[PDB]
Amino acid sequence: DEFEMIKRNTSEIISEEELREVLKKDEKSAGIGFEPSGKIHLGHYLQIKKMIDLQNAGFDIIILLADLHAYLNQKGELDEIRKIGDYNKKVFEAMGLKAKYVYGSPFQLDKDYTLNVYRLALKTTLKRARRSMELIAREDENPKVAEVIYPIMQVNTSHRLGVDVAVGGMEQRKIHMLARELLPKKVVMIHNPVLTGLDGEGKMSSSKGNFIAVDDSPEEIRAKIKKAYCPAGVVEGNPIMEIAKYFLEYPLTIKRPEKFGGDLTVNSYEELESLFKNKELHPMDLKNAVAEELIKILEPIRKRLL
Amino acid sequence: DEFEMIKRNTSEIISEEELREVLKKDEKSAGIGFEPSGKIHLGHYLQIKKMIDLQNAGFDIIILLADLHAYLNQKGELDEIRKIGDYNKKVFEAMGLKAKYVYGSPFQLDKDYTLNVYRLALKTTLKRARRSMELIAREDENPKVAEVIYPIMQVNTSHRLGVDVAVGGMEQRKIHMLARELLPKKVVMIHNPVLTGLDGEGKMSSSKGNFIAVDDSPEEIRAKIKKAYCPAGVVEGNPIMEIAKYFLEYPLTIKRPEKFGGDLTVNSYEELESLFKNKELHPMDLKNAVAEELIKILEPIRKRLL
Ligand SMILES: N[C@@H](Cc1ccc(C(=O)c2ccccc2)cc1)C(=O)O
Ligand SMILES: N[C@@H](Cc1ccc(C(=O)c2ccccc2)cc1)C(=O)O
Repeated sequence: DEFEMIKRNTSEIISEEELREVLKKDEKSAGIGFEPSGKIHLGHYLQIKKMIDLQNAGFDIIILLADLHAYLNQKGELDEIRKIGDYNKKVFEAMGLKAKYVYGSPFQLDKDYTLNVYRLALKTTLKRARRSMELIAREDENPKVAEVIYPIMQVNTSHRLGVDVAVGGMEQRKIHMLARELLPKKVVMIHNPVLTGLDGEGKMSSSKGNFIAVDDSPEEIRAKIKKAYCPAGVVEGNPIMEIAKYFLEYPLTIKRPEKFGGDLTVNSYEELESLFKNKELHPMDLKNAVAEELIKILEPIRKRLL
Repeated sequence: DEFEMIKRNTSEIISEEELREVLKKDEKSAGIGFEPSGKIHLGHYLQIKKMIDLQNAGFDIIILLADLHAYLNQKGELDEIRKIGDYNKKVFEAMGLKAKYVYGSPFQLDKDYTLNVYRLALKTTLKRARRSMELIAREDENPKVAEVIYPIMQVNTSHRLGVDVAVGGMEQRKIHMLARELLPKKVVMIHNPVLTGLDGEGKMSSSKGNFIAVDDSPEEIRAKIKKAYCPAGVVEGNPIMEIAKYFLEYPLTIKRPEKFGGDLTVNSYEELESLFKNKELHPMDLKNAVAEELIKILEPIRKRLL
């Protein structure tokens, strides 16, 4: 159905009941926000892919190019941030996402919007605010006041934009729980899993350089996956297995030499999971297959950006 | 001279050099802000008296009825706060202060003013911000985000108002130091001492009920001073001695029975300080004299409010 179609590959939906009530409505909107990023990676793609699922399910899509938030989170100057946001819009369009793209500053600095921010600041403890920025705040030995304004700003935007569904990675859940409590109208939160970095040490990040950009070249992709963390029989924290699960189409024909078993055909990721977990599928073979399928996947996108 | 006239009874002037440069200018402005208070006490009077000193010295006076700050500091709703601010203006006018009175919200919610607040939030650490609100923040077991917005708001207002001199109690110095660092144009800070409460346990405060309101009745004043902390020979932390120092005119004729030494005439507070410190002047006699002089002082003000 549509519900499960949307539920597929998500970490959680804050209230599947509320989401069912939403699917009944004729006009429904889903929204996601991104601090403009210099490089758009699989992490972003995973989420845009999810926005497309919702769109296919009749949701109007709202993409917030969060320039003010990025400004508050030390990403630089607004106009500079604004141009990177511009580029992101194109990469998002290149991914096949037809939607309403809006910057945050045009309305996030409005007289009333601000009074609402201060109203929320009166009900948001500093400890609660600091906690929600743990996975989002730019690393800083001397946390700025801006760090705690950021979360309440995100909450006021959810109010302003008035979407039925808000999508984001699991790292956004605390700011989302905060909004669930502070806001009068409860919005459904769809949380996407956070991909692991290629080296498997942490989560995939634009600043940690452990990602695969959607416009990376075929050679770059092959080289990135080749060096990627991928222990035989290990699925948890295996970035390569995550890519197979979140981006690959099945049945998947893992091509390999007869000398090693010959071409293998997997009808589902779960099946691939078994084969790899039971060490019947070798890392090098998993990689070559993921790398080639991924390249095909991203090609259309890279072509458009070029 | 004018300098010392302004320096009289102040705790500190952040840069007496800068203050001298200011006195040379033809047009100079001095400003002070108050979170609207239900009762205006000696603490406020001390500061308005100081604003008048500056006014007599050719300064244009700006009085900020800080409704937004009070809102941020949990004083209630803006309109309610706005009406108490209205009443304060009259009490201030009743004190003989002719000046420009402005609320903060009319300009503190402006698009650019807000972006400037966020700019400042990017250079103000949370620890630095928390520290400046130690003597100002409303008591709260769960510090709100609003607490740290307050200080940067005060700093942006100093920028906006563009006064040459900013006046306030010593409890405001950390927020003032913060402004000295963050702002491009350095404004002179004149800090007034903080009066001790009548019970001598803490500082005089509108919420601690240890103050003398300028419109208190003669009977109320007499009764408040009678019960006031005032150890014989002790000057430090003696609220009664502070009142004699900051509000009384000299020579001061301390009236008392011949049975106890008869009427005494002191030509200066310093002299009074000696007499009291050397236990030659009794607390009860100090009180009766301060109480009667204070009543005369405030009378004009109380009459006008009635
Ligand atoms: N916090 C996200 C960026 C972000 C997400 C969401 C928001 C919203 O307030 C929003 C957008 C769309 C719908 C509802 C709410 C602003 C900014 C990040 O770390 O990149
Ligand atoms: N913090 C003060 C109130 C306050 C003082 C000063 C200000 C200003 O920003 C200001 C006013 C006038 C001039 C310069 C600066 C705002 C609010 C209090 O505890 O009551």
